[PDB]
Amino acid sequence: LPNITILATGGTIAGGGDSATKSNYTVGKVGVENLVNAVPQLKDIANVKGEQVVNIGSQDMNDNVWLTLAKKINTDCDKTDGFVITHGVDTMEETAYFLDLTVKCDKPVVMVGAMRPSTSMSADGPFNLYNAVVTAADKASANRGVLVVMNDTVLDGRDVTTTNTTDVATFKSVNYGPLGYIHNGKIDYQRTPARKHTSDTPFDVSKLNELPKVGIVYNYANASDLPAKALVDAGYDGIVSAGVGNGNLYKSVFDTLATAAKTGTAVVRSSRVPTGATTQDAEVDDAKYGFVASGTLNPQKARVLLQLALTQTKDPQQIQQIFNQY
Amino acid sequence: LPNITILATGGTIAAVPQLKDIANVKGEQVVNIGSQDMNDNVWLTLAKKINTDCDKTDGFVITHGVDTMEETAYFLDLTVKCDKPVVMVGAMRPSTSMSADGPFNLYNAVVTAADKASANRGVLVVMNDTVLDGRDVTTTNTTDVATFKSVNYGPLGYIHNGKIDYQRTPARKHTSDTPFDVSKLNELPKVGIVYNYANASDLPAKALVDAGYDGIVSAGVGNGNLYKSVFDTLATAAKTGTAVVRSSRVPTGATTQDAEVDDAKYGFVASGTLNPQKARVLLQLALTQTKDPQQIQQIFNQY
Amino acid sequence: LPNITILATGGTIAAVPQLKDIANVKGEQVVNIGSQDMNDNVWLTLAKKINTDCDKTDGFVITHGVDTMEETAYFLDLTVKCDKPVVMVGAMRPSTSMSADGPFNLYNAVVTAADKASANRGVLVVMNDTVLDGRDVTTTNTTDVATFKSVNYGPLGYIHNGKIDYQRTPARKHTSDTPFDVSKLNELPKVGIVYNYANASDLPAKALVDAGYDGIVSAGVGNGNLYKSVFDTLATAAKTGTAVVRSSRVPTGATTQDAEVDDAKYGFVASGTLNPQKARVLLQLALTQTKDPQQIQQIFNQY
Amino acid sequence: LPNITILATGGTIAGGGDSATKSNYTVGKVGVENLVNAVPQLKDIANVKGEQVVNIGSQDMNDNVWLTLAKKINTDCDKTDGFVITHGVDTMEETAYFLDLTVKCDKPVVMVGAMRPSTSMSADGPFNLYNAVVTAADKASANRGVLVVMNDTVLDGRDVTTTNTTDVATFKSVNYGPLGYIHNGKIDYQRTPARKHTSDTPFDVSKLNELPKVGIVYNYANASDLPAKALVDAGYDGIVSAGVGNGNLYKSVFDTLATAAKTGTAVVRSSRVPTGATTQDAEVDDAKYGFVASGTLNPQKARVLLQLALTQTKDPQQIQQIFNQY
Repeated sequence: LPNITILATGGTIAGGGDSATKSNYTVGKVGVENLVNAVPQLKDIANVKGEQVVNIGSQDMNDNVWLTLAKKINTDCDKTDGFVITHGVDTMEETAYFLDLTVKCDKPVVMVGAMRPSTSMSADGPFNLYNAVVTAADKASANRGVLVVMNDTVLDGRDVTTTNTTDVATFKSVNYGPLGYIHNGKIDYQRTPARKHTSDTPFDVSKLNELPKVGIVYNYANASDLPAKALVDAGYDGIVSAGVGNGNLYKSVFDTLATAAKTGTAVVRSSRVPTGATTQDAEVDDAKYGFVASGTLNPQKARVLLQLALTQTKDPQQIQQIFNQY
Repeated sequence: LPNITILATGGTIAAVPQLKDIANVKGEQVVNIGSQDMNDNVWLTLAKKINTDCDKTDGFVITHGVDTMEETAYFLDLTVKCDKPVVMVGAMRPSTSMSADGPFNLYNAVVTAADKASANRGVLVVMNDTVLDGRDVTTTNTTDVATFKSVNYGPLGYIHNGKIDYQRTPARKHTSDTPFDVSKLNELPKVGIVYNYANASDLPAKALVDAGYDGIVSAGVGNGNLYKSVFDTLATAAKTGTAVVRSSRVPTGATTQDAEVDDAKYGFVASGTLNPQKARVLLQLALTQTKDPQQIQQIFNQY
Repeated sequence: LPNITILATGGTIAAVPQLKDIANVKGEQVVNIGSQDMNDNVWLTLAKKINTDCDKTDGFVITHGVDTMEETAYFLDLTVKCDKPVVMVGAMRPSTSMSADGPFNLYNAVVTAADKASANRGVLVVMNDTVLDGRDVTTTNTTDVATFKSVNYGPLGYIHNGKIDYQRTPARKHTSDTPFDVSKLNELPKVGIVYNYANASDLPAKALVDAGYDGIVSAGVGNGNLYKSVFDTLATAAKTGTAVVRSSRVPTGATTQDAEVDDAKYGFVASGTLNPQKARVLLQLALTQTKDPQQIQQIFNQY
Repeated sequence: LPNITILATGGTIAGGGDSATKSNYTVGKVGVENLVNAVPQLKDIANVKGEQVVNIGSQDMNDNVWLTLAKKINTDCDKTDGFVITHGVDTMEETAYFLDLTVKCDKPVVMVGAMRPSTSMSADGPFNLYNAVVTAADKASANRGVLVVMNDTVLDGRDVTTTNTTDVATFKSVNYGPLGYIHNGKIDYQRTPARKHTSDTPFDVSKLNELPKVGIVYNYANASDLPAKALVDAGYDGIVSAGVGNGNLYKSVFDTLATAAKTGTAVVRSSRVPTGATTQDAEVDDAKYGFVASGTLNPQKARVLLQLALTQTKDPQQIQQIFNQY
């Protein structure tokens, strides 16, 4: 049986409320030990080692937790046969992407969470964590880059997102689909992400103690420029626009982002729109303004790629080619 | 044959000879913007031009860019007092394109503006052979012609062969059943939207608090949750006399109460199924009436 | 606290102490089959046991296998004359499984059977935190817990924290608004379903015509279309005195009239949004009343 | 510019009604020439050659049309740089699969159709056919097996199905997702089907003038055994069950299929259910009855695989291993 290391970070899978019925819960109160002992059947498929790295809600996920996970997975690679990372639902898609571009362990790296707290009736966390371990233990999971395993389904870190606020089935690769389905502890793998991941990326976080500063700004009718401006006045290395439709920007937001791209801030056009690419060649001259199209990356994911891009180049056209390959 | 007025706003759709088959088709250009530049002033014009010109026509069609169609449909849904069909339409493909979608969309928007059954269902969006309510409807894909969907409660009816089988009607109060009277107003309260993600900056939310914004809507993570910095700045703003509504960047499901955020403790308002841009619509109009978190939340539970 | 009766039928769900929090929970085993063996007789029992025991309780919950839940919900939807909540529930995972779905499903089915707002919405299916109408609801995935969806018109409301925000109600006539009275009947007309695909055999459709089947439903291709052999055999059957309803194997959208099939020329009935198994439900009950293609089609347009 | 051969078979893209508005149309009336000249912009991306192979509605698709297409594509492979196949919507998913297992031309083979007739307002066929040609002309489309190109989206022949009866967006790979998206005549390919296709399959139709006889039977409440029986009395080589839920069968259907599997008929359990696998190890003992699980193949697609399986073996366990690899 293979050696599997769980790195716990908290989330709802390690979450707790005074009632199994009521929807009221808090997170950061429940240790990995508890999670493992709530899933006894684990000892049938793996030798499980729990380390707590942090205990937080993922709404509170941040750069320094990201650096710590990659360095740790990179460091501990050859002392285990795979990792599961227990994590909150809320920014799971952001952390899966970041580790997808930064881990050089091509052994299975599998994120799992849960939507209902550990205390609640028909809690999803147990079967979810079991299925994370199957996937982390399956030799076929290797070289697929970093994975999210939720609701019997193996999702790639790049395309996976949360679709619903409350649904146990919220996790979906809404653009290119899942990689495989888990039935009875086996997986029929039918897809692997083509975009470059893990040991095929030039991104090395082994020495960074910081990440470039990149903010997200939202677009809508009568959008204030004050958020765009506040980020510029702080001298931000990059900004991502959550554009409307095909990555389009309200007049006021557009002019402030035009200016900043010329004083050398990286500006990436993404979209608030849940599926589909922010394309080049539509209503925006990218090459004129020194803007980069996000493609299928939603704003929070374009942030991750851009922070990582900014550590190699501040050049608009090389940052475009990074958003075309990763 | 019905008298249907087309209000043009611009967008990806701006000649369909078969309209004469179904209606007397009179048409006025209100403005000609891309809908990414849609603003409160266009909104107040549309609200008034429809409230005034209601007795004059049997129904309305509003050609609109696709980008902010869901913000304008819901605004008109809460401000319009005409319970004759009001139908918004756009197109994903240009009029100069192979298989442009715009022609059939306009046709089916006029079928829908002319159907007596379409009355009293609130402001509607007709795209891709589908009648959608102005509240739940949003754009799900950056380029697909089938982008427009009621992703929480689903569509009101399908249009086939210029006929509608209507199996649903929105329960949330719309049009003449709302206290939002916009006929005297020449500006709406200033409402911002801020985005949550990992290591979220508090500078967007601070900038808005510094301008004396009436309202701020959080595009939270998951179930409306806030990064700590933003939670700190907004917790402060909710008693500065800035109204704070928690919504989600997640494109379906409700931002609920009774989760991880004690809303009464901060004077925060859960948006329900209102995504952020839609939440700003209701939050703006709520603030023409009250700044009471308790009473703002009562309006999020009724419209 | 409401008096809620649970009718057990078997399935993947057949001890939730928190039920006492919300209702007086009395429970009777009507039958214990897997729902793949669901039949007309179970259906007539359920219809009668609910029509009789209506005055006796404040609402109903029916534990059912997931496989044929959408056929039984729609049958009960057209036959039940109790306009008190009737709520069907099952589970995708066994009760002996990690994270079994069944416990919370039953809980939320009793929340829904006990909500006064749930009255007069027809027979409901409550799965995965969601209230779905018996007509539009179907299973979309062989193993996912989120399988049950109203794929054409969407759900009636979401259940959160034992509360329902109901934003929709089915317009198609249900329960006491239908002429289907099943209280005297001990069998339903024999209706078959045949499948269309490439090089489709006419032998299924022929076998059914040879038994003197009252009705045959085509799982057509695309918009209800038929392979030539099946079209020939069914064109014949529609004037043999076998009623023929065109539905689709395609899991969403309506089988429309005015497409490629002249329905009046053959005496065929377009199913609308009724998938084949649901179409058999309505076709069976239509034939307790008429064999008139014109009048059968009128019932497909109303229920 | 590359040499692209269109093989026309009819369908709605070659369909016609007396009114652009009304939904009334017939098919089999309009020639390939017409379709090409309605898309002038084609000459910008390819040298287009039209051959009419048949003019029928795809509701009328059959074995002999299937054999003719494969033999033809196989034969004419090295006399062109790619094929588009214009086809009806209704059984497009059945023909795409069949050619996916039978063409040994690893040059792009791309099926296209349309939902609105050629005569109708905002007809989809023109842009659809243009996008079929982009895809057929794109070197990256080679070795992806046979494709369906519909509504700006490149779908694999194995997983692609029609989801809606009337919607221009009906074509979807509802299980594993699309392969790529088409914007402005370019494709970002992010996936390739893992299941074995084209020149990796043992299936050779180069000499067959017939295909084994395989029927589909539907399951539902109070399901008649008479359709199952009629297929047996005709001595059918195989039967596919459109089961309920996880590929389950009503009592009466089950017993007749149990009998036939023992007199040597191949019986495959599929599902009427639109997405998800008919799994082994659920409520049915497959190995006991000599039944094969379909996996993700819907009934019409399991038919295609089974007809092709029956031409190599009548053995239940080898037919299972074929449904596990193809």
